[PDB]
Amino acid sequence: AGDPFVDNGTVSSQRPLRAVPGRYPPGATHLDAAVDTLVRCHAALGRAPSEAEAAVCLLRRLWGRWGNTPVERPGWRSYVAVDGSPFELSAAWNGDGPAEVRVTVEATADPPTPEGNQEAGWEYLRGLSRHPGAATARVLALEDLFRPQTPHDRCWIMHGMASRPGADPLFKVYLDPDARGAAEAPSVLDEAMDRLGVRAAWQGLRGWLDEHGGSGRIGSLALDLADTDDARVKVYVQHAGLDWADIDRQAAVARGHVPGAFSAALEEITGTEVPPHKPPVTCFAFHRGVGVPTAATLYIPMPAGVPESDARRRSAAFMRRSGLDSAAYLAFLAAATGDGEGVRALQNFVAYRPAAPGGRPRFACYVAPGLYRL
Ligand SMILES: CC(C)[C@H]1C(=O)N[C@H](CO)Cc2c[nH]c3cccc(c23)N1C
Ligand SMILES: CC(C)=CCSP(=O)(O)OP(=O)(O)O
Repeated sequence: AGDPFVDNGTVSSQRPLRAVPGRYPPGATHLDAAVDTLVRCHAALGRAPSEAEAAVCLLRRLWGRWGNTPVERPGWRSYVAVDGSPFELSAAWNGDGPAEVRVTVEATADPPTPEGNQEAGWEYLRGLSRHPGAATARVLALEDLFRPQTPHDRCWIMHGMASRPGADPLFKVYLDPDARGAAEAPSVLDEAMDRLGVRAAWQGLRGWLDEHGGSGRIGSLALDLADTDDARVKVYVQHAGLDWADIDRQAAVARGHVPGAFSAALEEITGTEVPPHKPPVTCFAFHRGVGVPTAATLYIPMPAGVPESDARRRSAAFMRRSGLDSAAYLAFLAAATGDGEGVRALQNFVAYRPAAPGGRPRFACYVAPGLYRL
């Protein structure tokens, strides 16, 4: 159970995790690092300082109980960031204008154990249920599926908080399809999609995938925790063993598909010379009452056999050619990592959704803070 391409779980001789020098002071907590990084990233994107301050207050309120753990000698290697930190920074560009800043976190127990962490992860949602801008009913209605009495050793649940320019924050949750083991994943997903009122579209997607190259591995079921028409159910499909043209064709089931956009993005960033260390992932979005996915967003891994500096160059160039603010992307990477030189592979994926008629191109980055050696 758990992601076969990256690692997470209890730290030990078999899963080592060592803090890098030159980042935060020796007694610093993950929350200290996250608050500072969040502020720096808002500045790098030219966002309002008052909005940064609000984002910090929100982070402390919702996650401070769990995130105030020492950076040095960690007991758990999280899934949320590629360096194993329990938080990850992200920026999202939806057409022109200031980017959204997002932080995604995991709540760990003291001391961190599968049972304790899973408890903390769902305790987080009880805290969130008290926040007026959050709608947690849809995820709490899934707790008996995703929170077994005995979690697996690599259990995870991730929580996102989005800081939006001139707007209220948005909250998101990412659930582990393997919560009850790999064998139970299909059943868990099926039941969850039933409960969320999107069976038709989900079963439709399942059928479609099986006739266009195979489903792959379901990486997460995620929910927008809002009671608006904009809220979606999201399923992440990890495309192990599929070529770029096939990933592109698989997206045709979703509204807004632009033939060739996904495969061009993959060629321009991941390349066609060496398989990437982990496969690309498509996020299919769903809405109750719609019989097909409403959108498909591609998560593009960095190229294998290519330096990180070149991976950043390719990503920035792709952004520009898409019309988006590549200067802001590079600045954000520097702020999030302290690695302006671009020598550390701290990106998770970059994400892309092409502009459909009447819409805007979208790009997003996801970057670990580089508190730990890779
Ligand atoms: C399950 C997806 C959301 C996920 C994924 O397939 N793999 C990541 C590790 O390679 C997990 C992950 C952690 N933080 C993320 C931020 C954006 C996308 C991610 C992730 N994946 C595409
Ligand atoms: C944080 C993880 C695990 C996947 C990220 S997808 P996302 O929530 O950034 O997607 P959107 O921001 O809704 O486009």
